Amino acid sequence: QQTIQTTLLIIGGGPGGYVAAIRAGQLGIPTVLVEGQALGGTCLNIGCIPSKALIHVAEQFHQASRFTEPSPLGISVASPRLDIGQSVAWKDGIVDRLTTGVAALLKKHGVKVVHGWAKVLDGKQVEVDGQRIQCEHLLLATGSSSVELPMLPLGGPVISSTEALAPKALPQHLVVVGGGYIGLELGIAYRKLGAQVSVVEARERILPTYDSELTAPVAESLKKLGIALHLGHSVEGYENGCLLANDGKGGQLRLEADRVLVAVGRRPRTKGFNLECLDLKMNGAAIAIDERCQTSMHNVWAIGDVAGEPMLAHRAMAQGEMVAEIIAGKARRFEPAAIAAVCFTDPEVVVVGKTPEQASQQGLDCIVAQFPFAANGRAMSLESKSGFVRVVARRDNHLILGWQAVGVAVSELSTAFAQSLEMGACLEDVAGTIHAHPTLGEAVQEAALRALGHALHI
Amino acid sequence: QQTIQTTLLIIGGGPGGYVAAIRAGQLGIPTVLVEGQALGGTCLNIGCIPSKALIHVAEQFHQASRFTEPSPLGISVASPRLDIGQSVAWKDGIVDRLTTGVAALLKKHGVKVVHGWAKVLDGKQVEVDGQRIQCEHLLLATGSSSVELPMLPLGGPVISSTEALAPKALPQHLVVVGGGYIGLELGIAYRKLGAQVSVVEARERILPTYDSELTAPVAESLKKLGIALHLGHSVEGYENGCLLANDGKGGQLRLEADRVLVAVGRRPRTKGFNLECLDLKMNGAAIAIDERCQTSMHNVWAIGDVAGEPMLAHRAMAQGEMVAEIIAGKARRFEPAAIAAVCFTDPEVVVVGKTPEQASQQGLDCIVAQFPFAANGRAMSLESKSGFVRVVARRDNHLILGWQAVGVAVSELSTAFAQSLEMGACLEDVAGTIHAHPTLGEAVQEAALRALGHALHI
Ligand SMILES: Cc1cc2nc3c(=O)[nH]c(=O)nc-3n(C[C@@H](O)[C@H](O)[C@H](O)COP(=O)(O)OP(=O)(O)OC[C@H]3O[C@@H](n4cnc5c(N)ncnc54)[C@H](O)[C@@H]3O)c2cc1C
Ligand SMILES: Cc1cc2nc3c(=O)[nH]c(=O)nc-3n(C[C@@H](O)[C@H](O)[C@H](O)COP(=O)(O)OP(=O)(O)OC[C@H]3O[C@@H](n4cnc5c(N)ncnc54)[C@H](O)[C@@H]3O)c2cc1C
Ligand SMILES: NC(=O)c1ccc[n+]([C@@H]2O[C@H](COP(=O)([O-])OP(=O)(O)OC[C@H]3O[C@@H](n4cnc5c(N)ncnc54)[C@H](O)[C@@H]3O)[C@@H](O)[C@H]2O)c1
Ligand SMILES: NC(=O)c1ccc[n+]([C@@H]2O[C@H](COP(=O)([O-])OP(=O)(O)OC[C@H]3O[C@@H](n4cnc5c(N)ncnc54)[C@H](O)[C@@H]3O)[C@@H](O)[C@H]2O)c1
Repeated sequence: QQTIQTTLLIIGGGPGGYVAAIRAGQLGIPTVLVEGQALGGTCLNIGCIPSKALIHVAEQFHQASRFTEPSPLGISVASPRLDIGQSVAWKDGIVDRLTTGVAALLKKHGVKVVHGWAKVLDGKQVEVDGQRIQCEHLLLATGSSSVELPMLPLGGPVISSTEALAPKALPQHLVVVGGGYIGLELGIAYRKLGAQVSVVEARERILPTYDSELTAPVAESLKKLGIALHLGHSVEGYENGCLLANDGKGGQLRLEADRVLVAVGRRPRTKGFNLECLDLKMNGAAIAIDERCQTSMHNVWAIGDVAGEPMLAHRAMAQGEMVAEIIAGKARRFEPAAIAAVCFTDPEVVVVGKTPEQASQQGLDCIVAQFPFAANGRAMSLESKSGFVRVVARRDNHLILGWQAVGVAVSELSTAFAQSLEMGACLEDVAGTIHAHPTLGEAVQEAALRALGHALHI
Repeated sequence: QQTIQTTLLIIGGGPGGYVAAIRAGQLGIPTVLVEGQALGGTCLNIGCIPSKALIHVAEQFHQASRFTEPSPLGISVASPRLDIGQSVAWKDGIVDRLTTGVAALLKKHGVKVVHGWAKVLDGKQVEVDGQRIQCEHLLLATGSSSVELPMLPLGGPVISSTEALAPKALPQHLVVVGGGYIGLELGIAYRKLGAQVSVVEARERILPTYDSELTAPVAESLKKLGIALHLGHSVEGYENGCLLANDGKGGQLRLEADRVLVAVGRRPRTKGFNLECLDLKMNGAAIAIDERCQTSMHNVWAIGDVAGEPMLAHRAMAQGEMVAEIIAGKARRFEPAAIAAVCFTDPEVVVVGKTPEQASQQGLDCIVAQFPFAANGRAMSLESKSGFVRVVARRDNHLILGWQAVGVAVSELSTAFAQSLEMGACLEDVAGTIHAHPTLGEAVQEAALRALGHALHI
């Protein structure tokens, strides 16, 4: 079998990879992508789309479940049933349509996609199931993997995200080790589907990265939903039919769980393929990269999760397309104004830009203003799930530094938050924009009116 | 009873009125508001909040109704029941909380609110149930009323928006004369609640203000939903238990309906109170106003629906606050970049800024690009209801002139569309902003990438 020889070789075919490919095919750089498993990556096959699609079928099961009890809406139904086989078959069709479509556009722009795992040989060649492949620029987009707990190997009963996104039956009591977006999005969805759920988390609170003002609405819904919340506890074992966790000094807890879901973090995928043969500078578990996504070895490039830093899909998609353009001549440098973060928890949290905390750390004097959804008509049409919108701005020129929001159907305000920040808006431009009634985004205009000293509905 | 004497007198206590009040109380102008009926106006009591809240309970009844038939989601329920008394009681609580809150803020900023109808005496005094009231600036915010059909007086069986927002029972077959947002939002909601529905409309198509590219998704859902659509027909009568409509030359149609809902338009409220005693220039059925919302009689001001022009709440709210600031000294002029329009139809249409049509009329050369939701992951998690996002930009400097979108849960993209337009964004700034995955607003970044020549998922 003979040498394939290209200009751009990309290791990995998830978000970062297939968009570095598609734009390099588009820009006309000879490109080849290696992909061990299936295209789209973690996002399309066992992340992004299958989680948000399970969350949706969990929401529709929950909403027809509440109508067995009296509601102020006057709707009543008997016998809500969920046999998750079909929920999963549904989920799988969607993943299918989307991987298919990524092949189509990779064919369309003509990049050669070779399957099998790639063992690196040097910063120029690679061996994929026998055939060597050489290139001028190597782009690594190997991704990330889930951290395993030493006394709690995955296997059967201990599943990770990947298997939680794939039941053939649902648990009687599921325990969730880790109270970050993966644990919470999955825990809430397991509870609405009908399983009992407890979240065990080793810090003060759920979503410990985020302040308590913001995170507090989510906590209250888990507590409303019947999801126990053993904070301050760390997990030490699972004595066959029972889980044991301890709180630091001396606390107990024997939770009889028959499914545990470790969702304790994500590590850069740097091992198992010969990355170690190369002189690459590191940043903990991840490859160090400069603002041009290049490693310490010249024509080697890293993007997405392997570069650690914020581990999200749109970050990878946006580093891929930028690398592609730099190799093709265009002068670029990844300095976004912010990378929007969204958690599809009930309620949803959205953080885009600086939090108050962060603004203080960097030594800024801030106007921080908030407008709640209980004073919002749209929110009330929607049975609310109260939270608020918060704005953070420079007290001297009102240049907005960040945006955070908590509430029902808030995820789509992120588009607005990100673009206002990409443009360099001040509170004034946001406040002085007519926002349409009745929408949840009226709260964004009012949270900016309040910072300025003149809100109308609070 | 004695002369109340103020600086600013406001006739009408709906959106335009109570925000002209609240900001004039805030700015400290002696202010009094007259209000015949109840605060908040048409929006809060018989428009905005009660329609969107009935649409929501119709959505929850429909979604638990579909689960009697097989779904790919695997959820099943028996016996969906809706006795609308409770849906309406629910609706009424929300309207209640919101009117209450408007009183609170009007008390808080100390404006005197006097009830009863006001008969104008001159452009300075008014008589409200006996007591005269004088002032320096008169602001009229009398609103709008629904056009009645001459051979079809309202009464019983012929209801208008106001009574459709208030059943004690639902119709067996409801016919809807008018296929604009009121008729369609209400028709779809009557159908999901379980009533049979036909829309009769005198033009080529549903939402005749809007182009067929955009409006076509809605049409297809009405047709999917079982809502008959007699376009080209005009209504001539209702022979007690049957409706008759004709199509222009000679066509028939005898629809046996036992409820008809005329939703044939909205007229400025200029009559019934002595507005006619004043020298005001007109613009058809509405008061003519300049960019400072002032009438042809100096310290007389008009806002909202009485000024006709686009008949929407956020327009009124934003004219109110601007008048208040002009009277208090600040130099202003209402020239928004656009007034966002939203229809809570299934699917939702959102138009913000220039349509292609409009851009051609004004003689502009345009890039018009579109990105659909079938190529969008978020849309698929959501069972889609496919439509697209469209962008319109100047072919010479890519300055964005407008934004339109059709689809499920699209209403919240309006915040983004409006602010990007208020800032003067070009396609580039939108496209070069990291949008979060998986959201419906990824379609907004891609529709801008496509206009530029380089989209990634289409
Ligand atoms: C449950 C879950 C939910 C998530 N939800 C969200 C979300 O909603 N939004 C968000 O932004 N982020 C979310 N993420 C983020 C996460 O999906 C990443 O952001 C995204 O997958 C990163 O893409 P990447 O470029 O690093 O590659 P990955 O998708 O990790 O894929 C890299 C690919 O490289 C392949 N590979 C690696 N080495 C080789 C080799 N040497 N040879 C051949 N093939 C190889 C792998 O098989 C893999 O498919 C989620 C993650 C999880 C697990
Ligand atoms: C069913 C329906 C749905 C709607 N939905 C939307 C929507 O979702 N979004 C949107 O933007 N628009 C919507 N509208 C728009 C519409 O509500 C107007 O935009 C809004 O109500 C306009 O406010 P306004 O200032 O003109 O006053 P109005 O709300 O019309 O109220 C004016 C007030 O003046 C009072 N009044 C008049 N004359 C006197 C007098 N001489 N003395 C004392 N009192 C008097 C009246 O009693 C009235 O309450 C909807 C309308 C309807 C009917
Ligand atoms: N790991 C990284 O370097 C990194 C970087 C950026 C973003 N992230 C995000 O993290 C995701 C993977 O995990 P996550 O969503 O849970 O986030 P995470 O890594 O922030 O959270 C893991 C949670 O588990 C908790 N925990 C640890 N050990 C525990 C134990 N033994 N018992 C109980 N609780 C324990 C931790 O305090 C933490 O709250 C990735 O998809 C990515 O989006 C990770
Ligand atoms: N009337 C105005 O000057 C004006 C201005 C701006 C916006 N609007 C909006 O219109 C709303 C009120 O009505 P709408 O939503 O139906 O909008 P609309 O006034 O645009 O639509 C009324 C519809 O009924 C149709 N029609 C007229 N007579 C008919 C008949 N006899 N038989 C069958 N069809 C007939 C018309 O073609 C039209 O499509 C207001 O709340 C406002 O938001 C009105």
